[PDB]
Amino acid sequence: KVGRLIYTAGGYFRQSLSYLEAYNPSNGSWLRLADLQVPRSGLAGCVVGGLLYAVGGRNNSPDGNTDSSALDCYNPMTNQWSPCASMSVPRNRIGVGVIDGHIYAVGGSHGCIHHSSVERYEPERDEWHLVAPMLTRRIGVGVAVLNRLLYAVGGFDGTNRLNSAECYYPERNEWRMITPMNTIRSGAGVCVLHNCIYAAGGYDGQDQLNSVERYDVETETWTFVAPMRHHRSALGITVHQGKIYVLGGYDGHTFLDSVECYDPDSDTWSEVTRMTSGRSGVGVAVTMEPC
Ligand SMILES: O=C(O)CNC(=O)c1cccc2c1-c1ccccc1C2=O
Repeated sequence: KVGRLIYTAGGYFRQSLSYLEAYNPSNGSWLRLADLQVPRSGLAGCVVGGLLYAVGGRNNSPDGNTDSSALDCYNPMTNQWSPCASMSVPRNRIGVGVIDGHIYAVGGSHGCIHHSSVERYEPERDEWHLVAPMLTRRIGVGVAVLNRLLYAVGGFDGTNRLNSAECYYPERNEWRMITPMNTIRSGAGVCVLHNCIYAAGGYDGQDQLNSVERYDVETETWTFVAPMRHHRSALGITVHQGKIYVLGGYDGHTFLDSVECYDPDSDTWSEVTRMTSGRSGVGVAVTMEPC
């Protein structure tokens, strides 16, 4: 369990960013690691087999906006990125979850197209294949996995921001709606902790949110927990050692550098560190420290 860092890849501040930086909760330090090959915001991160994957996003630059179909892999042992097979379609504002060593890429946008499509990557074969699409088109969708079921939460369908959510049952290759959230949220941070799917922050169509709610997969209810100190949309999120970490985002005024940590035992958030610069739209995951 020792030696794991919170990695943050990419993001947005004025333009899309190539940064890869890693935070060590055990000593408060940050390390700057190898830049992404292509800057990207609105991507997702995940880890399989100790390797960090950066999935989708968009490169916003002075010279254009390019939605990404890319999958790239970072090996902490070498501090190098390597390209993997690309997805079937570009997916900005994507959601990603891992089931049994396979990466699921969910939703996202390609220009004015809002995807319902979903595809699954097999690292051993370096191949993607499409699976059943969601029941709803969703960009800015939060995704998490609990008990080998994949959840897609909230987002924006091209016309409305969503409080709806749905679950994918892999053995049936089928999606079903679950109870909707109490709050409409696009660009929330979605993760799993214990028996619940958390949705933190986001944008409800009027304001960036500090509220946080959790879906108990047994009781099928959404319950609010303590709110974050800061309102934030387009935040990064992960779980490490039984606590939720939220990173950056936009509060309606500033691109935040603050990282807050949720302790479920006390139902409290605390500010634990700051990123080296404020940014939104990062991908985040946890794996072993580099070199
Ligand atoms: O739709 C979503 O999911 C979240 N949107 C927002 O919260 C949002 C709303 C109005 C203006 C802006 C943003 C925003 C979010 C992230 C980076 C920059 C901006 C930005 O200028």
